[PDB]
Amino acid sequence: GLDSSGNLKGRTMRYDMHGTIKEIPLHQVSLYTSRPCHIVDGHGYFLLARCPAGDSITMEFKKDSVRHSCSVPYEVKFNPVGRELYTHPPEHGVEQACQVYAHDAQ
Amino acid sequence: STEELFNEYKLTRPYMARCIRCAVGSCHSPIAIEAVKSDGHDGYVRLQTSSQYGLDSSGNLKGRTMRYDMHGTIKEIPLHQVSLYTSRPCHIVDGHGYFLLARCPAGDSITMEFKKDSVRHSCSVPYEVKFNPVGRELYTHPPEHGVEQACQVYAHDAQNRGAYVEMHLPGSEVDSSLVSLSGSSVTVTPPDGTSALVECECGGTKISETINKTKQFSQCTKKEQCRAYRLQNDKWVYNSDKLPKAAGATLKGKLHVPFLLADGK
Amino acid sequence: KAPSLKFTAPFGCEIYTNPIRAENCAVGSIPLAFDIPDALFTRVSETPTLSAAECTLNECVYSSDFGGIATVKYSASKSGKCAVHVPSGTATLKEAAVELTEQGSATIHFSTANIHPEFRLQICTSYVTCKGDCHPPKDHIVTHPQY
Amino acid sequence: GAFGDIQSRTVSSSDLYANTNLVLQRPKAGAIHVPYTQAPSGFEQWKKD
Amino acid sequence: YELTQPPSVSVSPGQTARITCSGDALPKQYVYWYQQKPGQAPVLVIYKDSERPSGIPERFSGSSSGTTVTLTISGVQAEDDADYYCQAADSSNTEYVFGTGTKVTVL
Amino acid sequence: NGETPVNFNGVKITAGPLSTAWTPFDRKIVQYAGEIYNYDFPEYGAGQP
Amino acid sequence: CTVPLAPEPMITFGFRSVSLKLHPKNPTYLITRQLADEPHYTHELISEPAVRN
Amino acid sequence: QVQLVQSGAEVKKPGASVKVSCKSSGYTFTNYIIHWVRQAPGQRLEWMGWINAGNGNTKYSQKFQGRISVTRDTSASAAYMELSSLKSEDTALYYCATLQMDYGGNGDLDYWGQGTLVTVSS
Amino acid sequence: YEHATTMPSQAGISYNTIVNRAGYAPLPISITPTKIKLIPTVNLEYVTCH
Amino acid sequence: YKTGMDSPAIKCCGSQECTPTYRPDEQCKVFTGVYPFMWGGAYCFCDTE
Ligand SMILES: *[C@@H]1O[C@H](CO)[C@@H](O)[C@H](O)[C@H]1NC(C)=O
Repeated sequence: GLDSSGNLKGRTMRYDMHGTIKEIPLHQVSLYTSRPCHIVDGHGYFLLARCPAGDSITMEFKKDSVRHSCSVPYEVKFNPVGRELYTHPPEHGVEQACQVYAHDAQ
Repeated sequence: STEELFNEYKLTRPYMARCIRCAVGSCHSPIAIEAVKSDGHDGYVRLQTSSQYGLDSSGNLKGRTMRYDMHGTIKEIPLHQVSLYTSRPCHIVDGHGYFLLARCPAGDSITMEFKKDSVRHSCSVPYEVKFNPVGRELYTHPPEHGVEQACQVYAHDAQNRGAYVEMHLPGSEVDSSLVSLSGSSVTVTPPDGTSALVECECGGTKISETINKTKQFSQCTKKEQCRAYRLQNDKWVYNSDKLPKAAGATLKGKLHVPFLLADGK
Repeated sequence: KAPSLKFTAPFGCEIYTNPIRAENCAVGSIPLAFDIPDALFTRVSETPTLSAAECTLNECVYSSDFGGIATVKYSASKSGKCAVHVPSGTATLKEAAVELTEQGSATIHFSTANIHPEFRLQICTSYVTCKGDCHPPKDHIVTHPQY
Repeated sequence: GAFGDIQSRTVSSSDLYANTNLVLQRPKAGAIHVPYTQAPSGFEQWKKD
Repeated sequence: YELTQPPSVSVSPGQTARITCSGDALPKQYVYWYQQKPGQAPVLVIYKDSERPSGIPERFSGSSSGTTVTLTISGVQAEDDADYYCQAADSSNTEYVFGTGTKVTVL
Repeated sequence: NGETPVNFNGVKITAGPLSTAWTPFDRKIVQYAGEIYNYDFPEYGAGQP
Repeated sequence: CTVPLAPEPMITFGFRSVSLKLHPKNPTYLITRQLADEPHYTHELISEPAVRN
Repeated sequence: QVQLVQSGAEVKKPGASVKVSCKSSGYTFTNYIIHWVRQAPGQRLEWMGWINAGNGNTKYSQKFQGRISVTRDTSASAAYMELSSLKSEDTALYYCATLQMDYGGNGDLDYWGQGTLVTVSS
Repeated sequence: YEHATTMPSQAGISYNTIVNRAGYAPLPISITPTKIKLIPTVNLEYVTCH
Repeated sequence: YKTGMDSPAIKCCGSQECTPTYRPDEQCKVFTGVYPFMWGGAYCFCDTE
């Protein structure tokens, strides 16, 4: 959400490298569990993304020529809504109440 | 190939269609996937996409190119810049017209991506892709050797077989960017050399089809009051269910389906 | 979890929340106690008096809904309103009241489970005896409870 | 949903008997599309088993 | 910025006549042809650059080619004599400019 | 409830009491996502891993 | 959120019997209960085409 | 119909300021721009400026700076054009321009006023 | 006048009855239960989450 | 089979009627109260009907 200086930016990830704080645009940061993940937004220490089901999650980026990657074995779950078990959200159907990680940072 | 195969595809335009999962949320993508056919055997699929293949934005053949509609402008990208994957990366064999022949593994959905200027365009649709082994040994990746058996695969030829799809007259697509606001007055400036049907419901209904350069409708105070549909209706479009329908007689011809399923070993 | 109560409740109850309610449970009976002032009541002289009434079952099927029509020929003293009712449980009447004229025929929709129905239809004052034959309905399964 | 859900007298015949429980559903709010519902193809199901 | 227009024209009755107007920003602007009878206010005869309002005689027509616009009167009568102006706007779409005017002469 | 009248136009109606005391909910219930479950949850301070 | 809508069951009626022919596209839950004192509820997950009486 | 009524013709010595009123009615007067146009006898029509009656915004010609000043009031629904520093060449007829039809904007101005004549005393 | 009737608690089904007096015209009473609710009194024992 | 769909016919502040069926398993439906939303903003200026 903000750069190394400490000023608001649009979509920027700032990270600590050996004592000094650096920044990189969020579109250079990639994420995947078993298939590529799509990042919705980021704020502070937290990142909202859209991920398929998988047994681990990996986050990568590339700064100069070195790929910084981190993979953790935290199960990622896909939870269908209703009484029809789907793995990908349908293009059409009926509206049902669900709970989703809202895209707001309030 | 020459222009014999593209004789009917040079009268067509790409379109922008709704995608339920497009990078962030559901939007109107330039590469919206209409259908995925995976009835062949060795993991070959034939996608139907809103974008168009084999010819450039001007309408002339370019070898491996995807031209896509973007907010009314047909733009181009090399075919090697487009990525496809279902559960693992796919490999694009070829593309002709609205159709794309690719080699994909099995998956519960299919995702198509490309980045043109700075943003990433993606469309993921929940169309199941199936891998069908040939014979009585249920492999998942085709073997390096064995014995040849007859099979049906989506061929790598775009020749005119008996299958066809219809080309129709495109419906008028609304564009809110045309309607700007001079001082307390709406003003419609259509794209250079193109008409714009202004349908407007201020005090007194307005139907001003024939505006070509500019027109100020001082009766209106706010832009959101009323609309300016963009009339092009010179290039014909596929009869997609994700586009509005143009009134009257709409059918205009037939487009042959390339990469049809064919016998081989 | 196992299915919720809205899927596993007896008597067709519908479970709702905020507040936690069970609606439309088809169990038990409600006793009603009525205290009616005499103002609503009307004397026998004021109401029309029925005479020369005959009931014919021109159509009857013993279906769950009102699968029967009874036509009564009447020669009443005057026009008015009649509280048509069957004291017996043989038939259930769709209409609790029927308009009445000087002379004519009145149609009443009733539902019965009897293959050969015979009941005493009560009208403003008379007690007509209605009989006939009913026939099995078309539908094996319907979408409403039996009346 | 079973073999022969769609039937054509010959390959080139212009007639086609189709019975697939095609049912049209209400479009999602703010979306231009034709949502439909029908039984999965009977030919594919027959091929499966 | 000014819309050039010939001073006057002479055409015999029962003969079509042309009135020509030109401008630098004309191809991206709409021409409005105004007819004025001497002694009172002008009356619009052509709007939207191509088609006349309701009640105007059908002999009037208009067209635009390139940076020029022409107003054609088929079979001019005696009552067609009046000031004929071409109206448009500045290249910045902020200043309204009228034409010089053509004195059509009918015998 | 047997106790309460409802009055209208001079008419009094005293509905109740219900013939059957049967209820779908048992003593201990659980509400989640707008649905009610008959669950014998542990008492407060008596939960188990 | 939008959830799918399973294909309409094909229902045949017989004397005190209902036969449902079901062709799901996704693993779909069929829940069933009698509107009586004993619901005898059934709760099944159906993936392949099925006929349930 | 739509009516545009102006004051009668009057004569002012050059060097003064001329005041011309223009009452208007008959349409959806919330947003319509009224144009002031000047015509010399037997000469070209000259567009001086326009006023947005509903909003109050004004625009003047390039060579009409300071000397021209237009205004309006909501109560009388009338423009109140003021032109200071009259000259001999200012002798001309003044017209109000607004559109009866239902499209509005540039050029489309159907009904005009009778105009006010300004000259110098003989 | 006092009456004591009893009706089935089936929602959506009308129920008709007649009242008779020695010297008065019979009068009809129709009751239609559109919705019958059962609201137990609930005490929030506790709340459990992840 | 292939389920073909015609492009939706959208009418703003209006009503439409179903064309008679003439194609295999063809069926039509008119949904009222839609607010289509194209890529260039809302398609209709008309909140309902
Ligand atoms: C009962 O199921 C069988 C197959 O299991 C089916 O053939 C029959 O039609 C069903 N009963 C009825 C009444 O349809």
